[PDB]
Amino acid sequence: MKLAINGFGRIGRNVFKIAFERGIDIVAINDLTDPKTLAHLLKYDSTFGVYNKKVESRDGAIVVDGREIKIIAERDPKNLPWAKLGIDVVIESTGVFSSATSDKGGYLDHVNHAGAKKVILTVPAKDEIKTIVLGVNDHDINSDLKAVSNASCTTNCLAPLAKVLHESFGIEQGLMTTVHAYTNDQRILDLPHSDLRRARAAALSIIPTSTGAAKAVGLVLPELKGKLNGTSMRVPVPTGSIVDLTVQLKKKDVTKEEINSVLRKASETPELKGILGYTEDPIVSSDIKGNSHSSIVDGLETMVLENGFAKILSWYDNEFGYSTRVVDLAQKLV
Amino acid sequence: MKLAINGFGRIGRNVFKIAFERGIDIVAINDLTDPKTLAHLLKYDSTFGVYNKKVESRDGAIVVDGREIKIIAERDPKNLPWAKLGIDVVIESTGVFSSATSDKGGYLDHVNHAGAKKVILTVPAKDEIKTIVLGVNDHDINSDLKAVSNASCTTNCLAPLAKVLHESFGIEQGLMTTVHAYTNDQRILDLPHSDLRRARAAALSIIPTSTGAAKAVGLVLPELKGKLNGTSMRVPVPTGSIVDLTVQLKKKDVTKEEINSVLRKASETPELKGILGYTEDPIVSSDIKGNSHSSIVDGLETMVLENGFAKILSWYDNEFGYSTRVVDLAQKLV
Amino acid sequence: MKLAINGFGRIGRNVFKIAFERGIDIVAINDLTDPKTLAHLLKYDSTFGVYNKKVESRDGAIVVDGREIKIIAERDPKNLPWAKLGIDVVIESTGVFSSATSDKGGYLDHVNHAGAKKVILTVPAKDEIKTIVLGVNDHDINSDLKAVSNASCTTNCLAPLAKVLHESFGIEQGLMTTVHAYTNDQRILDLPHSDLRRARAAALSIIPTSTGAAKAVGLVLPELKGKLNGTSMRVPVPTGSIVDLTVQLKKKDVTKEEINSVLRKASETPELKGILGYTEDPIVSSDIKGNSHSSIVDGLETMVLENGFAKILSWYDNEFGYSTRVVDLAQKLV
Amino acid sequence: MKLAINGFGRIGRNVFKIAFERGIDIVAINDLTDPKTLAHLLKYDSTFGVYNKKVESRDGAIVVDGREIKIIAERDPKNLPWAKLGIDVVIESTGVFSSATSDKGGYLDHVNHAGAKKVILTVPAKDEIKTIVLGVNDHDINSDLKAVSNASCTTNCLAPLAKVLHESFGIEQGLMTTVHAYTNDQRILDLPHSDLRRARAAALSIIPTSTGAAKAVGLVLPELKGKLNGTSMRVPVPTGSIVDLTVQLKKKDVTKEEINSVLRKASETPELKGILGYTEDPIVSSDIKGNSHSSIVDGLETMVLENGFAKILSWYDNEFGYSTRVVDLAQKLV
Ligand SMILES: NC(=O)c1ccc[n+]([C@@H]2O[C@H](COP(=O)([O-])OP(=O)(O)OC[C@H]3O[C@@H](n4cnc5c(N)ncnc54)[C@H](O)[C@@H]3O)[C@@H](O)[C@H]2O)c1
Ligand SMILES: NC(=O)c1ccc[n+]([C@@H]2O[C@H](COP(=O)([O-])OP(=O)(O)OC[C@H]3O[C@@H](n4cnc5c(N)ncnc54)[C@H](O)[C@@H]3O)[C@@H](O)[C@H]2O)c1
Ligand SMILES: NC(=O)c1ccc[n+]([C@@H]2O[C@H](COP(=O)([O-])OP(=O)(O)OC[C@H]3O[C@@H](n4cnc5c(N)ncnc54)[C@H](O)[C@@H]3O)[C@@H](O)[C@H]2O)c1
Ligand SMILES: NC(=O)c1ccc[n+]([C@@H]2O[C@H](COP(=O)([O-])OP(=O)(O)OC[C@H]3O[C@@H](n4cnc5c(N)ncnc54)[C@H](O)[C@@H]3O)[C@@H](O)[C@H]2O)c1
Repeated sequence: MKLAINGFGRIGRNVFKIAFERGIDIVAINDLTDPKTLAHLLKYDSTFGVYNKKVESRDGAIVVDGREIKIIAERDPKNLPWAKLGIDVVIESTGVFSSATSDKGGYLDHVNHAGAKKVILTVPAKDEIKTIVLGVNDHDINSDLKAVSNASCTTNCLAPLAKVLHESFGIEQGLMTTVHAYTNDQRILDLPHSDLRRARAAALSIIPTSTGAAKAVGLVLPELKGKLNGTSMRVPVPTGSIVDLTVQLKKKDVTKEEINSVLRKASETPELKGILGYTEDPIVSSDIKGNSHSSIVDGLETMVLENGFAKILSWYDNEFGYSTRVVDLAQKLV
Repeated sequence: MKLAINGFGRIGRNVFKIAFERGIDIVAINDLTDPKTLAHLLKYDSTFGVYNKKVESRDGAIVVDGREIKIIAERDPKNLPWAKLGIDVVIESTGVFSSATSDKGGYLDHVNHAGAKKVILTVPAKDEIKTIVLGVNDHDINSDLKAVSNASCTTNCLAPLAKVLHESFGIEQGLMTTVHAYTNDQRILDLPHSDLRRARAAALSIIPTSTGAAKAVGLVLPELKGKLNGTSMRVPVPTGSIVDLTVQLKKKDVTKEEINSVLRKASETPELKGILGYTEDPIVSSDIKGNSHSSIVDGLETMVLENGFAKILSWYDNEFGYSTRVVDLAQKLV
Repeated sequence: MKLAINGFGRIGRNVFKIAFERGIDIVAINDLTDPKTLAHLLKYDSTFGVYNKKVESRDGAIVVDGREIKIIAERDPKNLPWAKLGIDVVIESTGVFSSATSDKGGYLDHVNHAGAKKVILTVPAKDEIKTIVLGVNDHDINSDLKAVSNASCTTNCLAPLAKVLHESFGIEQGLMTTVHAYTNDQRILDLPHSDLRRARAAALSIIPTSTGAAKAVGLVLPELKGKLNGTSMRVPVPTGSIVDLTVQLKKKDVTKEEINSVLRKASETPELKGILGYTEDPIVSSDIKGNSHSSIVDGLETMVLENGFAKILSWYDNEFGYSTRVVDLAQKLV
Repeated sequence: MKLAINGFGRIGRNVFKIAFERGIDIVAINDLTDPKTLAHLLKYDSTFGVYNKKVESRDGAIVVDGREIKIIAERDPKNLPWAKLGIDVVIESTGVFSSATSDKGGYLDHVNHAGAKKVILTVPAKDEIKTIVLGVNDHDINSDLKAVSNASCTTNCLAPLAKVLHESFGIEQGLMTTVHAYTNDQRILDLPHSDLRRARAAALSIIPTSTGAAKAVGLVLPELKGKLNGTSMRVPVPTGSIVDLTVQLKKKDVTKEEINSVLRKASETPELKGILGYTEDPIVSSDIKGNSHSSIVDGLETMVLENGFAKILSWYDNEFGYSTRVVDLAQKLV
């Protein structure tokens, strides 16, 4: 498989490392800067530490353990040399091309003009697109796909959890909060942003912001369309997040132990192993940094009242779990 | 009225500043250190800034704008000279005397052998104590009371919210999470703690921890006994917290606009003004720092799914709002 | 006088507040966004708190306590209507126009094409310009000036300190470090930046970065040209910084007491009162937040070895002290 | 070698992990808590991640990858069973026994009454003690030593650096600052502390604090006695620190490149390899997290003004580099 990455940022760089480790042929990276900057950011990661490979930069390329990866600095995805380079899958991780096509550009440009076979959009699309969450609607992948969204980090945490709860107990409806690490969409100090909350100094506050992630479960689990909604609180941690899901279940005599038992068992099945995890250790968000699961249920936190009213907490490394899924998905598309 | 403060910490010092500004006669402070240290901590507050008063220290006292306050350093409260000093109300804000008595003392030592007329415990009691949340069960205050708890900051945020929702719509059940500033009960870096989550570096992680604050709503709103529970997430901000309440209401056609409507109305009443606030500004936690309200509904976040299943978010400065309540309560007691 | 602000950022908004309080006629603000965003950022400051004034927005204006300030969104400073509006002084605080002229624009555009009388550049110029540091070279202010740099925050801390030490003891040479709050020039998480140090997650690390602030002392104190250099360390605080100055003095038997005595005396002189402060309180960076001085000597930190080898530490709020100087300077120009 | 650790904290646990990897027999840990808490802290580290070994707790013991280690909970070190357990070297890392003896115990209790053969004090002694900095005064180690201090993390950074500079160029005098991670000696929010600056919320400020680390260089390099002094600034990072050394050298025509060349060359010698490191990458503090060097010169930062007046910066993980030296020292003592 020949991979290209468009947007060598937090997701782009984690995807790179995970894919490189698997022996995938990463042919080219496109961003808006020079090879020296990209090589330096790849080598030294504030969140995850020092990359253990030999990293160099050259004219038009970075070199990783002797493997040379082409660097492009092309703002307009229509202009990318993907056919020339024989690109099988483009990872679209710039954050700025979440419509199919546009005046400034769109994710379908990678396939329709630039000549790549396939594109994975690393964010929910603003329009209609095949959306996959691994462990949830894997079956929806076929060989003829040209464009797929891997949804959001939060949907990837929430959808597997909701799938198991719905299949076991039935969800009538649910509301959620993600208490969520800050990201590069936010601001270091107060500065203009179209979202007036995200305008605010990110390491100084708990910052409410809207999320479509709970509604988006309906795209991958149609039975739950219209049944889930929620909100997000951006807090001052650099990575690591937690979904806090409050559900009304159809099983009106459901207990804490029954909920934890089905979640534990589900995490051990071949369909969800490595995707849904379960723990009973009293951990904190730092403990999940670099964890490849989409969703790790904190069993100690499960809380149940009468009549199927329940709260489930599930951890995820919003960068690393999600990036592993993007690579998992790339390999399945081929 | 003569006030003494036992434990001149985050709560003790805020209570001091609020009471002093009202002209209350603050007779003495007891802690475990010298007057120079207490004067310095009073003068320079990392969270709220420099105290705009002349602060002096001397042998056995501090002086604030020419008013002398005695400093005591007695670890066992049974030994405190409250009768001799004529103390009407002792504020018990050490964090270590949350039982009535023990082989190392308790909050009743203040009103039994030490001889103060009354004690406010600035935390829920580990045993049973008369518990008051202003704006909610003011009627329970009578001149015969000796010992009262002002409950927790979180209960002070939640209970007024619950009161209004219950009176307007009826509350079937609800679950909550507080996304909560770190406190001095936590650890700067990983260090032993009886709570293995609170053992962890407080500025580095989202840290789940149990809370009795939702169940405690039942102490002050007896109709809601058994109907609420929840959890806490401690996050890296030094003050400012938010209650995220997910509630099943009895009014099945309730809308978000209706919910915001009754909360906004309640905020303007004489019973709840100064206690329950309401905003529709897209604020963040740093904006509620130093706000004296117990509970500030974030109107933009209100959300209803189907059939009375609703989500409501409310801000509180866990130090400052709560400390104002402690002073308000002391004044009501006499 | 009629003031305009170009770039309503950290400096721009603080300059606004300080100027407004002085009754200065702030005619217009230019930035890159709408009035609602600008009003919201003025009202709610993560660093400094809630602006206690009635702040409103309308089409092409914000209103503060009933006073209307025009809002413009014009990227090219050549196109600004300063002549039409009668602007006496423009504050150039976008950070992107530090050359007099350029293809994209420069600070002189405000006067030569846009028709304002005078411009203050809120940063060192990349070219030759009149550079003023109040308390250091005030006499260089003449009524015919069209363009002036107020230098940097760090030069404003360092220059008055160097002036006093040089006048009293003589500086042979000096090296310095500023331990400095992060700024909007930095990144919330690792992201491309022309400076590979400033590319890194700003709240996560100590970040060395170059500074010309010590060389720049030579612009306002010619006797110290070529005599000072230094470096910066950006650290995870949102404002508040400290100069750490290590100097070789000409007085070879100079003592800590003598150094502190001249600094304390200088801080009480008409020339430097409100510019250079001196303290002997054991404070930390939070305590200088919102302080209007350019430089506050930490007297307890003064350290002297043999032969005039001395170390002096001086605090500054890099936003607020500097912003106060910008407004002082505006008033001196007219 | 039989090792015991007294004080299983940040240093004690890092020492444990390093020693464990080397096959050192860790016989016993003493602290003030139970085995579950110590096992939990060992397994989950907020700073360094999840420990990749099976960790279990039982009565009076923990087990690490099948190796059993005794857990003791004895406050007074004179009562420790070191003779009975055959302890060769005790690591004294509680932070509360920095005097040889007192009415509450001291470091010599380990070797006098408790009956260990040797004790390493992981801090400068408050009284006189044989002090070793590896890479500097190794020759001072002999078989007759009963009690030694490994000095401080800052002395371990500064001393190897000063050694090379003095050998190559001669040091006349020097002054330094360490910009330094917070530690458990500090406070999460403002709280009493005998050091009024260390009393202040650790993650909210730059906090000046005194240090004997530069003067202590004279203990391990007698030619530099009385020639160095310095101060510390505690800043909001959990680990990772940097020494900023301003030094007057004897070679008056020395250049930045010359300084860097001797430092680079010294870092490759058998005496200093693994102790003194050298880089020319534009790194930040997060990048030295988990680095085992005592001192890593930041070559890009090296600066020379005139006449041998120079500035050198060197990184250190104050926890991990120092803890590696402690283990190195333990092995050299036997
Ligand atoms: N960070 C997370 O936790 C996370 C998780 C899941 C999904 N996502 C999604 O992934 C996407 C990227 O997120 P991120 O956090 O990596 O962002 P980021 O800001 O760290 O990286 C974006 C990168 O794309 C580059 N870029 C911008 N415009 C470009 C263009 N026109 N052409 C080429 N390169 C361009 C930027 O220089 C930058 O390197 C976003 O859509 C985000 O919503 C993020
Ligand atoms: N911080 C908050 O947000 C908050 C809010 C509501 C209630 N509370 C409660 O208020 C109490 C105090 O909390 P805090 O955050 O101010 O704690 P803190 O640790 O900041 O202050 C405790 C103070 O009491 C002193 N002290 C300890 N033992 C003492 C003794 N035996 N005699 C006299 N003084 C002693 C300490 O020296 C310290 O000054 C706790 O019960 C806490 O749960 C805290
Ligand atoms: N923040 C400090 O500590 C500090 C201290 C002294 C000097 N300065 C200097 O002041 C300047 C501003 O710094 P800041 O920290 O306020 O930056 P900031 O990023 O907070 O503000 C910059 C503002 O200018 C606006 N802007 C950008 N391009 C523009 C354009 N073409 N036209 C109109 N507006 C535009 C941005 O939207 C933003 O609102 C910089 O030159 C900086 O070096 C900063
Ligand atoms: N953290 C650093 O960067 C660093 C670097 C070099 C040296 N040091 C020194 O190492 C020592 C330990 O520092 P730390 O940061 O690990 O401290 P820490 O507070 O993390 O750990 C101290 C441990 O000792 C335990 N303890 C306290 N009193 C005890 C007693 N009487 N008996 C048994 N155990 C007791 C505590 O429970 C705790 O687990 C200090 O002397 C410190 O100055 C620290």
